[PDB]
Amino acid sequence: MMTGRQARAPLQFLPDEARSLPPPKLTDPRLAYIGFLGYCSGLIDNAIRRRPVLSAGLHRQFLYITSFVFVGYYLLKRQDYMYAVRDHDMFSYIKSHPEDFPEKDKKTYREVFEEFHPVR
Amino acid sequence: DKRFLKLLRFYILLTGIPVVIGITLINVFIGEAELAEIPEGYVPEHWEYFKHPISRWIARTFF
Amino acid sequence: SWDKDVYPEPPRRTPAPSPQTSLPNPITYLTKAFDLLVDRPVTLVREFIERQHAKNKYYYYHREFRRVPDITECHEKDVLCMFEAEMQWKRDYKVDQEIVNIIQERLKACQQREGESHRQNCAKELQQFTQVVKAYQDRYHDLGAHYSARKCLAKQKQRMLAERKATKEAA
Amino acid sequence: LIRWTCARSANVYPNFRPNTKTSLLGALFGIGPLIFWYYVFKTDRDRKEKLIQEGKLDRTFNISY
Amino acid sequence: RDHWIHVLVPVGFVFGYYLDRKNDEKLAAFRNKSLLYKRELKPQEEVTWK
Amino acid sequence: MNLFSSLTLVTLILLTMPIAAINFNTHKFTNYPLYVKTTISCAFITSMIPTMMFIHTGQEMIISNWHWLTIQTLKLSLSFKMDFFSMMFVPVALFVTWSIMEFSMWYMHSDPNINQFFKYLLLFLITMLILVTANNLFQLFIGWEGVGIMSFLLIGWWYGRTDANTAALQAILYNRIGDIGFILAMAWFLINLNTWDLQQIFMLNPNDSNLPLMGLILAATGKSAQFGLHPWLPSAMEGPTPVSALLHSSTMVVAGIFLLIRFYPLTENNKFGQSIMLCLGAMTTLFTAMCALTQNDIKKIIAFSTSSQLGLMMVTIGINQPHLAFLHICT
Amino acid sequence: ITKDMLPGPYPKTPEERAAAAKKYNMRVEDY
Amino acid sequence: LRWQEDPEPEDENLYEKNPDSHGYDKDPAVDVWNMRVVFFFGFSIVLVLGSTFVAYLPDYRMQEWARREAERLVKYREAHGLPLMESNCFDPSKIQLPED
Amino acid sequence: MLKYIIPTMMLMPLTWLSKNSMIWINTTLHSLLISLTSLLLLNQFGDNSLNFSLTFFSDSLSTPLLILTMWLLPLMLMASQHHLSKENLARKKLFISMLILLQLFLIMTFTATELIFFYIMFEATLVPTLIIITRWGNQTERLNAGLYFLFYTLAGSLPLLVALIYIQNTMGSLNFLILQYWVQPMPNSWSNTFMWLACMMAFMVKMPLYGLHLWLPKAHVEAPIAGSMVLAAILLKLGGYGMMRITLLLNPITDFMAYPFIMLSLWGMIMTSSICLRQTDLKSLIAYSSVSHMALVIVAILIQTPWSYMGATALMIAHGLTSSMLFCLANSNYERVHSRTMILARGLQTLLPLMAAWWLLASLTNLALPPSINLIGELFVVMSTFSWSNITIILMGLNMVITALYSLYMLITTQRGKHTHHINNILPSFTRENALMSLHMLPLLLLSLNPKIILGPLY
Ligand SMILES: CCCCCCCCCCCCCCCCCC(=O)OC[C@H](COP(=O)([O-])OCC(O)COP(=O)([O-])OC[C@@H](COC(=O)CCCCCCCCCCCCCCCCC)OC(=O)CCCCCCCCCCCCCCCCC)OC(=O)CCCCCCCCCCCCCCCCC
Ligand SMILES: CCCCCCCCCCCCCCCCCC(=O)OC[C@H](COP(=O)([O-])OC[C@H](O)COP(=O)([O-])OC[C@H](COC(=O)CCCCCCCCCCCCCCCCC)OC(=O)CCCCCCCCCCCCCCCCC)OC(=O)CCCCCCCCCCCCCCCCC
Ligand SMILES: CCCCCCCCCCCCCCCCCC(=O)OC[C@H](COP(=O)([O-])OCC[N+](C)(C)C)OC(=O)CCCCCCCCCCCCCCCCC
Ligand SMILES: CCCCCCCCCCCCCCCCCC(=O)OC[C@H](COP(=O)([O-])OCC[N+](C)(C)C)OC(=O)CCCCCCCCCCCCCCCCC
Ligand SMILES: CCCCCCCCCCCCCCCCCC(=O)OC[C@H](COP(=O)([O-])OCC[N+](C)(C)C)OC(=O)CCCCCCCCCCCCCCCCC
Repeated sequence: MMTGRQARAPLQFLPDEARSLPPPKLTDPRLAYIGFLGYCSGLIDNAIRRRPVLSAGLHRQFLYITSFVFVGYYLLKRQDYMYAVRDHDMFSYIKSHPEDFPEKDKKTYREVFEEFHPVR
Repeated sequence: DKRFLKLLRFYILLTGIPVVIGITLINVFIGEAELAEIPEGYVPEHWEYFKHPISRWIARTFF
Repeated sequence: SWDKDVYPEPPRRTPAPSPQTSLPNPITYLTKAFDLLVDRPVTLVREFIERQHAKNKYYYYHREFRRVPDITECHEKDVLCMFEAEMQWKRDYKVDQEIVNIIQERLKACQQREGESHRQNCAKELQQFTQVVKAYQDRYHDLGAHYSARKCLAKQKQRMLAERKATKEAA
Repeated sequence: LIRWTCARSANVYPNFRPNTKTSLLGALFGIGPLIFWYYVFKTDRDRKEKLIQEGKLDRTFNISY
Repeated sequence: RDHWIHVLVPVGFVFGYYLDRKNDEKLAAFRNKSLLYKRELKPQEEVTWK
Repeated sequence: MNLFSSLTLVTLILLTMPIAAINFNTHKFTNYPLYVKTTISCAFITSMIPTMMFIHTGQEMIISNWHWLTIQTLKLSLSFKMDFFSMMFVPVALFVTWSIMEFSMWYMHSDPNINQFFKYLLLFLITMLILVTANNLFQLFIGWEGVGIMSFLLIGWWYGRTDANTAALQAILYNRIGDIGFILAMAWFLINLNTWDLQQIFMLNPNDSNLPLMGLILAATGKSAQFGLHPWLPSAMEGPTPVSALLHSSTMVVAGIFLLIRFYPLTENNKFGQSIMLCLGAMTTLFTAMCALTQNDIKKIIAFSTSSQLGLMMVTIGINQPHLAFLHICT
Repeated sequence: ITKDMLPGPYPKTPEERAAAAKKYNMRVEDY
Repeated sequence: LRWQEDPEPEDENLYEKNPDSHGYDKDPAVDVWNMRVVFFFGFSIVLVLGSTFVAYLPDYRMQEWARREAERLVKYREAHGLPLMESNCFDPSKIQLPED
Repeated sequence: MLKYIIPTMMLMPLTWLSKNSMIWINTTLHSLLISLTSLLLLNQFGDNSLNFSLTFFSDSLSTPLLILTMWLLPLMLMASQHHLSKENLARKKLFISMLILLQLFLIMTFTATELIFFYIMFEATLVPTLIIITRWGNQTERLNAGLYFLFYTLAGSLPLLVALIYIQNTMGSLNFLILQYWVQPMPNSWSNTFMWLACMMAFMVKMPLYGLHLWLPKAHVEAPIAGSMVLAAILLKLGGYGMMRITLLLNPITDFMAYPFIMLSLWGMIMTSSICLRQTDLKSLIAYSSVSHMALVIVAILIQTPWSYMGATALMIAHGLTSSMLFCLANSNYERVHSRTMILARGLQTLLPLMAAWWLLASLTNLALPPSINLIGELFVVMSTFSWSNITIILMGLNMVITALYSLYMLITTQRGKHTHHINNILPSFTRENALMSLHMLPLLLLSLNPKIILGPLY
């Protein structure tokens, strides 16, 4: 849908204007969930090779957690960037086309007549 | 059957008798609140709109 | 106690004891025994408990809700105003429910207190009961289990259109 | 007993054959009373709603519903 | 601790309770701004609820 | 007011006390049947004081002591109605039950479940005095289904016997067929009068009372063993003799008659209900007394006797004489 | 319990009828 | 013949090796402590303090207030001659109707 | 609601880090602590629901279902620990994990502020249930039963997915709190007709509806005891919860769309109850009783009057407790005779008197003996359906005869009569089994003292 937006600057994971946006905190619940996925990957890696699941390879489990947090941080940054680009294009388009977005007359319910349907 | 019923009555009464004694001591000594008109400028807390002390304690502590 | 105006009671006209017989009824002896053996120790324990209440006085309050704008002057699909209108409407619906409960308690107390002359002597409470049940029915009946201030306003507008058409066709 | 409880439950469908008799008894006893009670309750509620909306049915103290 | 496993579920309550309070401050836009419960602030008080 | 209402509630709480005793036990008793018999003798002595001070002035009241549940306009409360009917029926039921239990201290003496038997019999008495002292239809329905379930548990006393379990499930079957009409009456009063309390039922005084009175007559047919729903009462002799003496002669089986007596302001204005009750009670008192002419089992003969007397009670309700019917119950 | 002591299809040959009667523990002329 | 299968293990009786068994476990110390945990945190904690908590709920769904508030409003409108309830839920001065 | 979701998830380390003999006691203890903590959800108001966040809220409908759900886990752990005692420790921990995970999905199914999250959790509850039935069920037919349970629910609910996403595209939101105020009346069209069916038939299957209920006398019977407890006591009531949420959006079309389904329930409770009169499998008799009781909840939600919703949620809580206890009683005899034939073990009051008294109380609450909340829900639904149509009382009243008839026949077949001679492994009742019966029945009888907490959002 937005393929013409990211075509003037192709193959940029995070563009320069992405730095205008606030990055996710390191205590992001999504980033904590991806770290939990790293912990689950470490436990499954010890379970498939018949290792003590909590004991064997604390260095390996720690690299699983670290690698998934590291990849997921940049994935969350790009995610927040692309939703901000979506909203920026939306708001610029509504501002540039006022005739396609008229201000509606908000009527209170003293004028608004709804048909009543009795439940009996 | 008799062992289950003795254990049932014992583990019910083990906190039942302290709760009944404590509720009686609240209803006598701490006592129940009286209805009053709201003073001008006084903002009551949300637990000050309930009558029994345990109801006030629940509205102050948890709810 | 309570308020005697919301719960009305006529004054007690009890007749004087005029015994004709010489045999003493057991009710006087058992009433004196109930006064001596039962009512006085219960009164003493209640006075002890009342002193223990008086040793620490503290108050609870009746929560007053100020009036917020109702559903008629809330904009359509504006949840911040019509939410407050809906909460006001639901509290008013629960209070009107308890109004009908108070008038039912008046009706039942009148019937039992009058006894066999209830059909004559409780015409006023019956009239008040019929009025408040007619008002509660025109206000809240047939809204369904998903009732709202929108449903109630739509029922009110349908009833007002029916009343206006009935007045217009008869003039 | 095991043979009886297996015959009452498990062996019914593998020894079912849809033929004229089973079809007429399944359509007479299955969707028959559904149609019956449908027309009874539909006719009664059409009658009751017609009496209520015309101001005929005594609904004087009816405020619980 | 000799019995460290009996504090997984209670602290998981307490921490969870904490997060609920931690979410309440994120939903505090209409604090003392509702048309029903708005009022002047009492002395030595900054928020109506926490 | 302070004597009447207190001894009224003291009667019922006193009857509930040996249930707490048998539920909170550890030991082998010092004659728990003697304890229950002493309790019911004391309850009769206690309940005579409100009856005597009703004979003096006609003093009636209502103890709506505990609010239970408000369904939006229906404030169900724990409400006891002390009128003519409760004041006359509670001492009679307590005196008869005291005689039945001193009978049972001899008759059921060889039974190793004698404490369970006196427990069930006291539970029957508690449910029946809940029934007759009730002020609304929900509490009367509690007492109604309670005496039905204790009838089940006491017909099927010797539960290894197939015929006792069969007669107990038969009694439940006919009573629930009556309960159809009882719940029909409750439904009509809630939908058209917004009440289960008897006072608002009496004060509103409905005219279109064909359908709720048909429901109440069906309930009395099921509970007081009228024609069409009669055979459960001769089947009910399969339980022990004091079960037949207390429940199935004098106390439980008059509850449908008591139900139609309790709604006498609705039957004294409905001639159609009076004619239906008259024809049904005459049919029952003919048929059951005719069946009793040729029976050889003595409990079956006295069971058809009491069902014929219930038919006569239905007759004298149907001639718009409800107080004669209640006097005939107490007699 | 095993498979050929459980109920099966309708018997159509007389030897299957005899096997059914042997299964249900009753005579073939009574089955 | 059919395959190599272990036979059906017989039903064990907990009352043989543990005649004081509560049925929670075959080890008697684990069994009795399971009984104590079930009865304390089931009956002494959840049932007793749960009934105390539900018994003293602070005006559950504000029904008691709603009586007391009604006892205010009736007291306002008995004396002031007003009817006890209007059939109009909202003021007809603030309702526009579709003209016809 | 995050003060409940996090302890339920901390039950996973509490069962996987426990000592091999402590994995039942610890999970029982801390699940009872969570069930005691569940009472904080009773902060309900007469106007506003207890609204926690953008994701979770809890009104007076979801609150009793939540308290019942968090209470049911310790009872399932007590029920299922005997027959899984010879099980491997890893599969024992996996079974406890599936129960904990199912509770976890249920507590955020009932508190879903938004309806597609309700759908995700509502269909997430399939997978632990499916694994419990098709893995720890006893007989051969657990696999086929899991197939029927999976594919009736998914075939009903994948149109519900399209319908909910259509509401998200049309109304703009699937928040229930928003749709309380942005609900539009649904007019008469074929498009709105299949809108109604796609919103309703998933919950019709989960209740179950008569004719669509074929999964249930296989899924409830072929399950283990914990599976049958959670399927009868909670997982049927997801359908009633979801109907009470989703009929907000289906007015006034429900007023003429409910007419066939009401018939299917008003006849279905006559049929299934009658089926209970001829069931040789006791667990299937309890299953068809569950269908017969949930037919009233379907009728009460489809007539959508306030008395009907109060009675329907009271009937849901009451039937959860009663049906869970009846399945546990049937298990208490299955662990002594190793068969589910009801005519096999007889005369059990001669051998097990207190357990016969628990059977007696569960049968009296099954037949709606007043003042139980069974009778409160039953009676209020009967009141509202008498207001709906005055002839329905016949179909109600005859049902209340037949509901008595199999409730006592179950008591007379199993507990009364002459005991079976050849069955001699009838052990005395364990303290665990009577604890299970008492923890079912004592909350059920205490709720008769204060029933207003189980009467829903419109008390
Ligand atoms: C005793 C031990 C029993 C067993 C214990 C263990 C039980 C098992 C475990 C239980 C665990 C707890 C479970 C949760 C319960 C939580 C509490 C609760 O919900 O309380 C609710 C409720 C309200 O309590 P609240 O909100 O705290 O108090 C509200 C007040 O406004 C504010 O309170 P207040 O300040 O106004 O109240 C004053 C009260 C303090 O407050 C209390 O005690 C209330 C709290 C008691 C709670 C008890 C709950 C346990 C269950 C009791 C019932 C079942 C027991 C077993 C079965 C018994 C047989 C049936 O003061 C007194 O008690 C003193 C008065 C004593 C009068 C008698 C003696 C007078 C003469 C003395 C002569 C000698 C001295 C002379 C000179 C003196 C000079 C100084 O309390 C009760 O229901 C109390 C029980 C009595 C009620 C009336 C009973 C008679 C009714 C008869 C007619 C109706 C029935 C008709 C039946 C018909 C046939 C079927
Ligand atoms: C908040 C504080 C509350 C305090 C008060 C609590 C109120 C009661 C709550 C529920 C009580 C259930 C427990 C007893 C039955 C289950 C166990 C059993 O069978 O034990 C036998 C055993 C004595 O017998 P056994 O000889 O040793 O062995 C039995 C034999 O093997 C052979 O057995 P069996 O068949 O010969 O004996 C069983 C017999 C069999 O009899 C029957 O099945 C007949 C019952 C039905 C017909 C009669 C009643 C009809 C309805 C009228 C009553 C309600 C309304 C009355 C109000 C006024 C009118 C509106 O039943 C009874 O004796 C029970 C009498 C009371 C029945 C209550 C209604 C249950 C019927 C089913 C549901 C009906 C609707 C719901 C009613 C809810 C009421 C609260 O009892 C005990 O060991 C009792 C242990 C302690 C029980 C504590 C119960 C409360 C626990 C709650 C804890 C948390 C709150 C703290 C309060 C603690 C209070 C102490
Ligand atoms: C052996 C021990 C006995 C008790 C020992 C302790 C007490 C000692 C004696 C001193 C008295 C203590 C003080 C007085 C008691 C408290 C007074 C008080 O205000 O209590 C609060 C209230 C009084 O009612 P209320 O109206 O104030 O509160 C009801 C609550 N609302 C309003 C929210 C609905 O409760 C009680 O009194 C509770 C006990 C009631 C007694 C009867 C119980 C019957 C149970 C039946 C269950 C099923 C019924 C279903 C059908 C109902 C009918 C349709
Ligand atoms: C809830 C949904 C999920 C269901 C499963 C729940 C699992 C979790 C369980 C947690 C614990 C239980 C929670 C529910 C508790 C309900 C009980 C409760 O709190 O009640 C409050 C009710 C409150 O009554 P109330 O409505 O009057 O309230 C008064 C309010 N206050 C106290 C503030 C003034 O408590 C009582 O009624 C106590 C009264 C005294 C004790 C009882 C006396 C009568 C009982 C019968 C006695 C014998 C009568 C005769 C019988 C003869 C033989 C037949
Ligand atoms: C468990 C087994 C039984 C499950 C039953 C499930 C429900 C039965 C009915 C489902 C119909 C399909 C989903 C409809 C979703 C409607 C959403 C919507 O916006 O509708 C309006 C829309 C209308 O389009 P629109 O809304 O874009 O139009 C704009 C508005 N107007 C009309 C004014 C122009 O409906 C449709 O587009 C089509 C609806 C019917 C679809 C028919 C195809 C499916 C056939 C039935 C399949 C049933 C399950 C199959 C599996 C059975 C078991 C194997």
